[PDB]
Amino acid sequence: NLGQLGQYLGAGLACVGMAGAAMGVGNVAGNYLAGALRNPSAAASQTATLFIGMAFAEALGIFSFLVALLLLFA
Amino acid sequence: AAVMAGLTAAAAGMAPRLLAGTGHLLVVMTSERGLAGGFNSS
Repeated sequence: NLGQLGQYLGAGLACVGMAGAAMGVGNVAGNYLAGALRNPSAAASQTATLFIGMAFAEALGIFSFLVALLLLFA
Repeated sequence: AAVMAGLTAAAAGMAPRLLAGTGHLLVVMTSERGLAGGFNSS
């Protein structure tokens, strides 16, 4: 009943937090595509940076999932 | 030449433009009339 209302609304608020994450990561991704156009020859650097840059953009989204799972399952 | 040397200083890379680097045509300028010694021979 009452307590679970708090928990449930917390899960929703956590899902709302992900609206930002997808936006930020999207920014990163789009720069890669634009860069390929200018210098296909520098794909070596681009590919390496893809991993590093993408990882950072992901991490905070993962931490939010953990928090959502905590609110949902104790 | 001044403006051209400025643009080439900041000309992105690779990929630039074909006219600044391709990745033989011989043009020869001579007179129409002679009587100019070895001008055309040289």
